[PDB]
Amino acid sequence: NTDDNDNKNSNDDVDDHINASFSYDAKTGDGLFQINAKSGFKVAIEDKGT
Amino acid sequence: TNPATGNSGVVTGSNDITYGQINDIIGMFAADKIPTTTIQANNGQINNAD
Repeated sequence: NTDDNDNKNSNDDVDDHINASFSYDAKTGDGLFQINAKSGFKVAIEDKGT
Repeated sequence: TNPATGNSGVVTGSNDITYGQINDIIGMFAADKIPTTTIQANNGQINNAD
């Protein structure tokens, strides 16, 4: 929890504003994330070299 | 919250305070939020729960 927006207010944060999750099982050996963003929000990703 | 340690209750230096934090203070008293007691930075810290 910190301001992604950088207001120094660690209360205005991605984790404040959106929702995420993960799951994995070994007896299947398989994983999954599920994500949604609060109150009509979208999420986005930007990769370099990964 | 010092986010590098997530320490809820780490002092914010005078020079660096953003105006966005103040907007919370503005809203906080605008919603009549007053510290029920005086609270002070114990060697620069108050407990995370505090």
